[PDB]
Amino acid sequence: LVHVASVEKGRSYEDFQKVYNAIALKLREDDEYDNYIGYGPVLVRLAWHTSGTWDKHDNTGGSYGGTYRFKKEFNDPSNAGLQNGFKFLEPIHKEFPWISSGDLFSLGGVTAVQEMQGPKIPWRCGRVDTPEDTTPDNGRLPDADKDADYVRTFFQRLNMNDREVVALMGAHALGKTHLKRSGYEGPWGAANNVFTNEFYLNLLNEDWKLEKNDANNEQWDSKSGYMMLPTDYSLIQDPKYLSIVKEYANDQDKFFKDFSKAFEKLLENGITFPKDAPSPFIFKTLEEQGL
Ligand code: HEM
Repeated sequence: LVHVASVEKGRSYEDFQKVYNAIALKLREDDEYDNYIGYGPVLVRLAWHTSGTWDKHDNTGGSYGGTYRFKKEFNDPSNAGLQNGFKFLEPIHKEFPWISSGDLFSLGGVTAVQEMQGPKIPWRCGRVDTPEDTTPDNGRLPDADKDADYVRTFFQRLNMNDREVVALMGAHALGKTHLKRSGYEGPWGAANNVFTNEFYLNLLNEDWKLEKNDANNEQWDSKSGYMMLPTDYSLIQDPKYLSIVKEYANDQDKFFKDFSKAFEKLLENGITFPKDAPSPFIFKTLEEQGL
């Protein structure tokens, strides 16, 4: 199936900047969530999980149809906790009922990254809601207890190469693992609602110990109180991933640029943009607008 981007009728960059801004203002306001981490990280994860169901082989799943709104997908065990991001976005969608669900979930992620001081992420509109029976089955999102070979093979289905995978994984600077959610517990670093390359620095520089958490799963823990999942740690066990980790640990701008590309790509897999579609939008942050 071909999913052609269809611009919400009559809308242009200013309409979407207003949605951006409403997301960004609520991110600022609703600051208590998750022990004052705020909603930035879970909105980034929502954007990723709503996009990451894509299968390049048959164009099932992906961000286009906004299918997270249907119970099979919102109740995917892999999506445990993302209901908080959805509930955050609900008043946004009520204010701007014209935006499609896929456009709102993906824009939430863009807005979160940028408001967290991350790179600009160009963003295109035009996702169109598709019906309940187009919701992908559970099981397309990745397991965390696996090795580098798993990670590499997993991400081939999303058409991501080694650099794209290592760049995307840098989003694990953000937020934390929650035991009751994923069976893993702890943050990956200190700056977990500011977008930086800390994930790579911590991978290389902390003294990691392989421990079992209280759900009886193994994770890597440091004396600083940080953790890494087995799939995170695989990025320094595999020598190809390791080289790239070192690159991003040593060049924040390169990480920003490569993350931006990979994240836009993730959010756009599966979508065909007509030749005469609008160019991608680059939204101004609240700070840049003086708001
Ligand atoms: C091999 C791939 C990946 C695996 C196995 C994985 C696994 C996990 C797990 C287990 C959690 C913790 C969930 C919880 O307990 O709340 C998590 C959190 C998170 N992941 Fe991933 N992840 C992967 C890739 C990504 C990518 C590609 C992104 C986005 C670019 C991403 C963004 C996030 C964010 C932002 C959080 C924190 C959520 C929060 O604080 O609520 N992850 N991930």
